[PDB]
Amino acid sequence: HYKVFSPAASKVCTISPIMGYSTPWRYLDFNALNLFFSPL
Amino acid sequence: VDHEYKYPYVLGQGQDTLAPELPIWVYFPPQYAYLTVGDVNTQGISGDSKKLASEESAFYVLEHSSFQLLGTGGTATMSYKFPPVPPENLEGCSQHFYEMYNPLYGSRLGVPDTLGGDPKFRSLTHEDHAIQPQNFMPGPLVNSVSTKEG
Amino acid sequence: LASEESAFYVLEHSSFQLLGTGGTATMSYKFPPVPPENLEGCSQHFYEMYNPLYGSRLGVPDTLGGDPKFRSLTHEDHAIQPQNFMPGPLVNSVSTKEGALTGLSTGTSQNTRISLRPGPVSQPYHHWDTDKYVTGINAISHGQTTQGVGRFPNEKEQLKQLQGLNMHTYFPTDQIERPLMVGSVWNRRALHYESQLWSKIPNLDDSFKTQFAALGGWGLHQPPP
Amino acid sequence: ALTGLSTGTSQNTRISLRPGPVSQPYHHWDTDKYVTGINAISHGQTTQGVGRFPNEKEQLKQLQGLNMHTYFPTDQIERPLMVGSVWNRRALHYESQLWSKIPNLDDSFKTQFAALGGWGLHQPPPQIFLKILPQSGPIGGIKSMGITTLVQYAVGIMTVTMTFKLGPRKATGRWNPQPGVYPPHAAGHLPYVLYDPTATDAKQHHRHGYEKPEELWTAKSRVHPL
Amino acid sequence: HYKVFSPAASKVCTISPIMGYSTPWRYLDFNALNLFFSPLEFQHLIENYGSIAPDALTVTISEIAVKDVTDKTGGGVQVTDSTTGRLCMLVDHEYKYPYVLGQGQDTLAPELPIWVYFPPQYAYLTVGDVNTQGISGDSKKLASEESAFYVLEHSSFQLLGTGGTATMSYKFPPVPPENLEGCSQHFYEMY
Amino acid sequence: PQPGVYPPHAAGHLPYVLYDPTATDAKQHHRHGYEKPEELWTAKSRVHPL
Amino acid sequence: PQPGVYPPHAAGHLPYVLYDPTATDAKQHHRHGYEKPEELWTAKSRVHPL
Repeated sequence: HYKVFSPAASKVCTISPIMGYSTPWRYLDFNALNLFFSPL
Repeated sequence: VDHEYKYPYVLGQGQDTLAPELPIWVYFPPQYAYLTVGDVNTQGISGDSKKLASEESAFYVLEHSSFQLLGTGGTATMSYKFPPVPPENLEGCSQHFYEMYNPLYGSRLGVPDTLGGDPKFRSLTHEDHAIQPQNFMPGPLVNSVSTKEG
Repeated sequence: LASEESAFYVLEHSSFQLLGTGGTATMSYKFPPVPPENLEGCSQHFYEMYNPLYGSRLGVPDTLGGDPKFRSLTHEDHAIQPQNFMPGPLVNSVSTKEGALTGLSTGTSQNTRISLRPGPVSQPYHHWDTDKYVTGINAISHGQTTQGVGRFPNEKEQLKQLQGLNMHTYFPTDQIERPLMVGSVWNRRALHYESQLWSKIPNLDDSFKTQFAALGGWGLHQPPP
Repeated sequence: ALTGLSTGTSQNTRISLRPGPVSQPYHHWDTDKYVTGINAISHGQTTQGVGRFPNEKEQLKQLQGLNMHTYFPTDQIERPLMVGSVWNRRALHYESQLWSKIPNLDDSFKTQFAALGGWGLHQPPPQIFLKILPQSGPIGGIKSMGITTLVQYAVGIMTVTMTFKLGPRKATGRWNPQPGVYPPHAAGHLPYVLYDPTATDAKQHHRHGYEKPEELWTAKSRVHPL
Repeated sequence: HYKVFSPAASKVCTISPIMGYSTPWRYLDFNALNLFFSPLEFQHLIENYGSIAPDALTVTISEIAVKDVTDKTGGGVQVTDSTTGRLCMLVDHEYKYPYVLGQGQDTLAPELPIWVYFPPQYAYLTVGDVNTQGISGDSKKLASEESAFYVLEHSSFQLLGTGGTATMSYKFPPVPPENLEGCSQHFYEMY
Repeated sequence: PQPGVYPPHAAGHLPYVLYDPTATDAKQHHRHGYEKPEELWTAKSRVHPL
Repeated sequence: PQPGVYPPHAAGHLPYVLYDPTATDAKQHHRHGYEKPEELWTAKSRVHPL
C-alpha cells in the first residue's frame, strides 16, 4: 500500500508542515566512500 | 532502475540508509519515500497546519512503469557514467596564501598613516608584516563560528 | 617553530646551470590566455542607459502596507527608474575620512590581524570626486610625493559606475557594504604604468574571479617562473 | 520619497535598484495572501492603483520567498551568496521585456537575465532609427518667403519576426494529473476577451470591455521532481 | 534640432544631475513578449513547451509613405502622397550610438494589432561635470570632453521613398533558455 | 485563449491523488484518501468554430 | 572630439623629462630634475557609450 506522510505541525518546526509518499518499494543506497575502499 | 530520473531522488542526503561498512553484514535496503509540495491547511481552531496534497503534489506510483521481474538465481546490471567533475585534491599546502611574499624585503607600496581629508601614506618595512598588501582575498564565511560563540 | 609540514628548500639539491664569464642563458615563458585590460573608458552611466524623454511603463510602490498601491513613473522622477543590472559588490569601500592596522583586515582578534589591502579589484581606493580627491582606507601607494602624499590611480571609470568611495547602499538600513548581487556589473581597477604585471594565484581548492590580482596585472596559476 | 533597494552617496541622492536581482521575487501568493515586495515593479495597474505582478511561486517554493529571514548565531533578511547555492530566477511572463543590453563594463556576474525580464545581451537587437528627411520650402521671387520646411509626415508598416528556440516538455511519471494550465484571472470577468461590460455585474467598466489579467501570465504551471 | 537635456537638481534626486542629448530621430521599440504572441499563441507556447529562448529577429519597414500636408478647401488640412519625400532609416548594427532599448519604458509597440505605433523620439544620457549654480547651490551636469554628442546625420543611412521597403536581420547569441515548467519538490526536502 | 483543460473535480479535495483525509475537512473519508472525480473526465474542452 | 590623452601631471613641472630644478619655482628639488607623476598613468581617456 502506498501511504501518505503528513505529520501535524504546531521548540522549532519546519517552515511549513511536510508531506510526502511512502512506497512499497525498497531502494539501494551505496553513497559512501568507505563502502568501496577498505581501510588498507 | 530510474535511468530517466522520473521519480524523486532521495539519495545523497546523509540519511541512515547506507550499506553496511563491513562485508560480513547483511544490507537491509531502505523503504522508498519522498516529500512533495502541497497546500498548507489549518486544522480547525487549534491553528495546527498540515500540508494537504494539492494539484502540484506529485503522487508517484512505481507499479505504473516498465520494470524487470527477476526469478531466483537471476541477475541484473546497471551501468552509469559520472559527468566530468572537479577532482578532490588529496594533498595539502605548505604555505599560507597571505604569506606568499619575501620576508626579507619590504613592500614598494605604501599604506595610510594619518587619515582625514588629506591622508598621508607611509612606506612599508619588513618589521610590519600584518599590513602587507594582498593580491587575492580570502574565501567567504557565513556563520563560521564555534559552538562556544553561539 | 618548524614542523613536519614546514617546507625547507635547498636549491643546491636540484640541477642548475653553471655559466662562466661571457656565458648566456635564456628562459622562455608563454602566458595563459587572459582577459585583456580595456584601455578605453565609458561615456555613459550604466544606470542612465534609458531614454530621458519617456517615463517607464513599470510602476513602483507609492503607498505601503498590507495592500500596497503602485504609481506609474513620470519623466522627471529619474531616481526611481528600474534597473536591469545591479552594481558591483563593494567591501569596505570607504574613504580615509570615514575609515595600528586600519582598513579591511581579517584575523582572530583586534591585535591578531592581517590586512586585506587594497581589497578586491571590483572597487577603487582613490578617485577624483566632483570637487575633491577621495582616497580609500584600503589604498596602496605606488610610491609617495614628499611619508607624504601617496601616488594613486584615478579610478574615474569605477566612480562612473556606482563603485565610488563612500557609496552607501540602503536596505529598507544604511550601510556601505554591497553584496555580490546576481546580474551585477562593475569595472575593475584600471591598469596603470607602474602596476605589477602578474601574480601567482594560490593553488587553493576554489577561486572566484581571480583573473586579476588586487595589486595589479593578471592572476596566473602558472606565472612566469 | 524613494523606497526599496537603492544606492547612492546620501539619503537624498540615490538611484533605485528595483526590481533587484532576478534571484529574488517581489510578489507571490503566500499561504493566505498575496505578498508584494518593496522592490516590486508593476506591469501596469488595475483601477495610481493596485499593481500587476507575476506569481513567483517557484521562487517561494525554494527558500526565496519574501520576508525570508536568515539567522546567524542574529536575525536579518540579507542572505549572503554562499558557495553551493541554488535558486530560481524570476519567471518569464507574458508582458515582460525580451532583452536588455548588459553594460560593457570590465566584469559582470550572472548577467544572463535582466532584472526587468528577458535576457541580458552584450550585443542586443540593434536600434533602428527613423526620421523624415526635411524638405526646404520655396525660396526665390516670392515676397519674403523665408526659410521654411515642407509639412511632411511618414507612415508605414513595421513587421517584426522573432524566432524562439523551444524545448520539449520534460517527461512525467506522476499518477495524478499535472496542474491545469490556467489562463490568468482578470480583475473583472475574463482577460483577453472582448465583451459587453454592461452585461457584467462588476463595476470594472473603466477598461471598456477588454481587460488584461491582474496577475501577469507567468506559466510554470506543470511541476517536476527535483 | 538636437537639444540638450539638463534638468536642474537641488524629495529625492539622483546621485548626480542627469544630462543627455535629444535627437530628431525616432526609433523602433518592440522589446516585449506580448507583441509576438497573441493570448492564444502564448497559451499554446506555455502549454506545449518546457523552455523558450530567443533565436533570431527580422524587422521589416514596408509600405512606407511620406505624405505632404497642405491646406484643405473650407478649412482643415489634406494629405497627399510624396514621390520626393524620403524616410531616413539607420540600423545601428555596430552599436555606435547609445542603446536605450530594454529599460522598460512607455515606448513599446501597441499590444493590439489594430492600433498604430508612434515610435519614440531618440534621446540618451551621457556623462559630464557637475557644476554648482553659484550662491543658489543647485547643481547641473554640464557637458565635458567625456560627454558623447552623437549626430546621427553624420553617418550613412538609407533614404527610402514612398512604397519602399527596408529589412534588418539579427541573430541572438546562445542565451540560456527560460524554463516553462515548475517544481513539485522543495530542494531542501529532497531527503 | 482556449478554455483551460481543467483536471476533473472531486467530491472531496482532489481526484487521482492520494491525500490524507484527516488533514482535509472534506466528508469523503470512506475513500481513505484516494478519490474519483464526481464528474466523468470528458475532454472536449477546447472549442472551434462551425 | 574624444577627450585628449594627456600625459600625467607631476607634482613639480613635468614628469619623465629631465629638467633643471633651479630653472623653475617648483618645490621638488629632492628629485633632482627627474620626476614621477603624482597620479599614476592610467589611460582610459577615450570613452565609448554603454
